[PDB]
Amino acid sequence: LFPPQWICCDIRYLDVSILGKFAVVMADPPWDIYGTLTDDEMRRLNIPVLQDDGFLFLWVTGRAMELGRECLNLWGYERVDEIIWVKTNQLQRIIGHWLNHGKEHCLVGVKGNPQGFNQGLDCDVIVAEVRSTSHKPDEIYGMIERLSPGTRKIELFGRPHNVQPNWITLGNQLDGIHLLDPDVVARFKQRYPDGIISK
Amino acid sequence: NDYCQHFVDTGHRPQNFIRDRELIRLKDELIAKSNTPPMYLQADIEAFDIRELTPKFDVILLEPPLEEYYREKCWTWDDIMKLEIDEIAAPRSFIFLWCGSGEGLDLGRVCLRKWGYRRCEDICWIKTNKNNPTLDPKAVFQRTKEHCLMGIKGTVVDIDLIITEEPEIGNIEKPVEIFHIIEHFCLGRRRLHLFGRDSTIRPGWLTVGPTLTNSNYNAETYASYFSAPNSYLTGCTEEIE
Ligand SMILES: CNc1cc(N2CCC[C@@](O)(CNC(=O)c3ccc(CN4CCC(C)(C)CC4)cc3)C2)ncn1
Repeated sequence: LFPPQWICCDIRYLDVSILGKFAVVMADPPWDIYGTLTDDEMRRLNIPVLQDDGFLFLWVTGRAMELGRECLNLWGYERVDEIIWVKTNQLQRIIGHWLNHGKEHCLVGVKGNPQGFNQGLDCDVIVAEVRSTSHKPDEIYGMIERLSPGTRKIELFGRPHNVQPNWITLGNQLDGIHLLDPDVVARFKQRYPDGIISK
Repeated sequence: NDYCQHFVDTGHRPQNFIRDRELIRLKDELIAKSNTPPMYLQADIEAFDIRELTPKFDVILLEPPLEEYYREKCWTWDDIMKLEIDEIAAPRSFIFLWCGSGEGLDLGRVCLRKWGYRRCEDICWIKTNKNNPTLDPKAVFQRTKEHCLMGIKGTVVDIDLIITEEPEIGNIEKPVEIFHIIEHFCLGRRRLHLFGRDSTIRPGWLTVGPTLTNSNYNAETYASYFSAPNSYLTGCTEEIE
């Protein structure tokens, strides 16, 4: 279980019920503001099966600030926090047509009643350097791990550099399938005997 | 490197380590030269018929006193949502709504849509704690910022960040820098600040709030500042001779 795991797939079509339940879900969707997903495709994502009790981290920008709130609620979450990442250069200087944008937003949703999470350890501002285009700061994984140490986590629309211990990463630019958790391996084989993920 | 870990280790917020042409001052001078006299009216906004404020405004800054501001009479989002802000907004106009850090980030967006605006910017007031390295039950993280949402209605420089030190307990003032950002947009000269205070009164603004100690507002005098030939100035151009 513990080492990084991933599935190259089209998240619209993967049967995510084979993955089990997660303490934390993070998504960095290609909002329709690379290839994108339509608003309806985002709404229809089977996020509700991924968790019983825990937190969702949902990166948003532009009009997805609103559309992401719609999806969050549709999927069964209440938005209880909002992280902002202040983007700096290597010298800690800060790097929408009315104002220049110094930050990215990450909505934080809760589902059910999570118990045993370390709420309040971190604050809701990240100061970190822009790495490359569309690369989120690695600090978010540390905040999430301190909030929920040792638990199962899943990232949607991640790239190879996003794979992390305790996480399963889904995205269509990953290299193949790499699954180590025996429960997931078993359910994947049953559901996908020939290893193909289509409709 | 990892300022989040550092905050966990030391209590210094990550924004404490953010660090840090020459023409954005003739603009400031033009703004200053075009500003109307400061005007202000003490009014219990809940009991006040908002329609007595005329004419319709180009910019509305709305700063309702939320309960979360008094951690250690407040307005609920129920109260705020029931304001008839669309009745005093010009068909082309802007709003800046201080929403706090909790449920107002959602309910303030409901308000903007109810009043007929679309959100076009999300301005974050990030509070440092350099001088001093309690959670809402629903909070997952320590809340160290407030949001001021900018909304636009009708058809159609700075950064969306204000960084200052967290005020002392009991201080509800928002950073005056919000006025600079607003005025730098050059949106027109009829500017309303609802729930302002004696301390926020400012040239170029009509300030309306329950705690003001004095009033000088006269609707006819105020309207006279914008009568022809000055009906459509941006607030950033020279006065008409
Ligand atoms: C069609 N169905 C799919 C699509 C799919 N994608 C579609 C191709 C790209 C994909 O491979 C990897 N994601 C990205 O590159 C990507 C690009 C931009 C953003 C926006 N964000 C950037 C990071 C931020 C924190 C700065 C804030 C803003 C997020 C992710 C996933 N994955 C599975 N199924």
